[PDB]
Amino acid sequence: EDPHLRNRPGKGHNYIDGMTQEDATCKPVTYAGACSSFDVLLEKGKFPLFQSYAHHRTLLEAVHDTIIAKADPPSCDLQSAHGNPCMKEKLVMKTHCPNDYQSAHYLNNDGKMASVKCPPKYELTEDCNFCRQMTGASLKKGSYPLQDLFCQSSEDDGSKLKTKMKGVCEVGVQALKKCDGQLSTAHEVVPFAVFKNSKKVYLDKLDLKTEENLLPDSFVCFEHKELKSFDISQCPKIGGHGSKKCTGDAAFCSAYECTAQYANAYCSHANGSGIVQIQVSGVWKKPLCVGYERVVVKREL
Amino acid sequence: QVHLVESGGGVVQPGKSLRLSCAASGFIFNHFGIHWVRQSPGKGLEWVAVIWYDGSKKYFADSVKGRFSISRDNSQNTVYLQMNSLRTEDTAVYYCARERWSGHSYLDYWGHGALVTVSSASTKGPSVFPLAPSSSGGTAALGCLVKDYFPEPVTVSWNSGALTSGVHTFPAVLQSSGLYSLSSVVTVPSSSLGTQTYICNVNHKPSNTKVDKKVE
Amino acid sequence: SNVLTQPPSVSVAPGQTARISCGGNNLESKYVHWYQQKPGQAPVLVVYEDSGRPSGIPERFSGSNSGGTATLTISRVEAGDEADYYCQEWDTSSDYPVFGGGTKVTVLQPKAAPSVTLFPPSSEELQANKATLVCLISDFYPGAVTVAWKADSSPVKAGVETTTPSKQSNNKYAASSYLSLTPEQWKSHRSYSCQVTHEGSTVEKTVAP
Repeated sequence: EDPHLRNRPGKGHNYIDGMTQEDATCKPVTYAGACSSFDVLLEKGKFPLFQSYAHHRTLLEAVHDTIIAKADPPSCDLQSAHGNPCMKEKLVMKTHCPNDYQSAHYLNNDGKMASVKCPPKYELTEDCNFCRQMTGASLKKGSYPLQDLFCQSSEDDGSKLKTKMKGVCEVGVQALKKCDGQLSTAHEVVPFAVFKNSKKVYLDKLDLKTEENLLPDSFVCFEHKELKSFDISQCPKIGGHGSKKCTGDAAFCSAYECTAQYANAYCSHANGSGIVQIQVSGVWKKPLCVGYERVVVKREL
Repeated sequence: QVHLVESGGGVVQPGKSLRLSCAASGFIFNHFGIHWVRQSPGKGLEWVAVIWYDGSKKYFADSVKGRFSISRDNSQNTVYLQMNSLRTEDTAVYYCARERWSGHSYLDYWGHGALVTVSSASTKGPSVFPLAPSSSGGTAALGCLVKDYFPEPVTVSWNSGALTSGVHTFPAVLQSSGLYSLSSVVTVPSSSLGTQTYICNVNHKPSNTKVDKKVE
Repeated sequence: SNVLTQPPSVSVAPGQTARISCGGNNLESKYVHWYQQKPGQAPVLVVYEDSGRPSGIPERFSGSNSGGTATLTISRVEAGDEADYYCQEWDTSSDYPVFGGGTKVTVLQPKAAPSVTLFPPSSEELQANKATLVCLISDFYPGAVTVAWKADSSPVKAGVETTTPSKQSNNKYAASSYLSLTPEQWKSHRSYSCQVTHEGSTVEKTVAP
């Protein structure tokens, strides 16, 4: 029922650096066109958290909006001998890559975007762990998102926030405490969040809340060309000026001038938009990003 | 159905300018970059320019670095290639071509080609002369010679084009003077060279010169 | 910099496959494409992203890039494939692509001696202190037709302009040559002559005042 999932907050840029050959439909993502780094996120049921918060930013959008920094290095070469510095983080993730991707990206332990990358004419294997030369379809021009997540800006300092999980010895690459006894091992889907000045915080339970507002990213605006994405910053506030004429719903017209039959664009409140906060060791905090990933977890017996 | 229609290609003198226009249909103008690749007379292809799907990146060839500019309009689905300070070697058939992917990709659709002739000659009409047959079976051959015209094209029909049968107009030659000179030959049975006369009609459009000349 | 090298020309008999090469650094890594331009027409893309078949290209055509060399293979060669073939790479480091020089492929072929017709000046032209002789040549396959004029069995070395061949409506080729003189150089000589050579065959025509 939501027709505006492609009208993106931020840059709406769903490409990874070094793969710019689909910039026409990924830079920015908009109503028209296909974008191999973004469209998979909208496949019903594949990315349920993002699809519940689809007017918030993707990982690539948050990277290009300068909310999340890129890891150093920003891509790992899977063909190499020693492998790549990402290998430890990647191997503890259980992932399924569709065919025909050359690249895949994830939010690493430092809260930065890392990626695994194949050479020219090489594709990722199905487990996302190796590269291979298959004689088949052309490769996609973008990068596959490895985690189900969404992002937003935040100034809330998380420098004192740390993973705390009852009875866990290891989760992904995080060893939580000494355990010299016998352990049980499983792949688990674990929620996590990243905060300003924090590392990745894995969590035992996901408890989220959303505060709606009338900030610019709480709206999606479109004009008629075919639909076209429109920059809300052009719309005059009540009592102010702009470069375009706009109109919209009651929430929009509470803050912006609405010119009805002369407007160049229509703006409406984005389902689910607002500040999402997350509960972490009993306290509500404003994260940079929230997501799920599937990682090895070892627990005390 | 993607169509690339080009125009603005004309005959101009060195030092002056031209503006090539490429209209595009059958696709989304916003999702594809547009290139300009010129081919010199009988030489190889040469990429000249590219404008991105959004116009943020505009790359030029080093032979026209600075002298050429590019622009595009979404409201018109059009690409303009402005060529200031044209040189003689710029004379070429220019093709606007869509590029599939935004960068480092292949050109999937090409235009018909706009002829840009950058010669220093002047727009001058031809001079017609009768090439008469003299002493093949029972068939002779006559015609008319067209001399010192610029630029192409010159159309030489025969008696209001009523004799097109067995008539060949041979390609003009560009002397060291830069002018074109062609011939129009017609074969006719020797038993018919007496009664019927043969007047060829030479027409040169840029010089606005039309002449109906007789042969012997 | 990055340069693509193709054979200057390749010829093949009909039905038999023909192979065109394209050379350069790191062709294994880079993506190589191929365009087919028939004379007087726009280049049509026929190979994209090494192996890659555009919509409307028969099975007879195939592209590849191996060992560091790109190759275009054409099986069951039809005569309607006589054309120029250009390879092209666009490396990520290069902000603009690179076209190869261009292979020029001809099908192999009804040989036929040329046909020459030489016309002397006219009265209208000579009355204005101008002399011109015309030599029209047609119906020769292949198009190799070097032309040499003559004057009273003496070689001329000025005033001659020759057009390179051009395909006619009969799949053959035609050309022309124009000799420029003054009337004093047209009447002072017994005769004038024109020669065309297809394969050493010095076909000669003659005129006189």
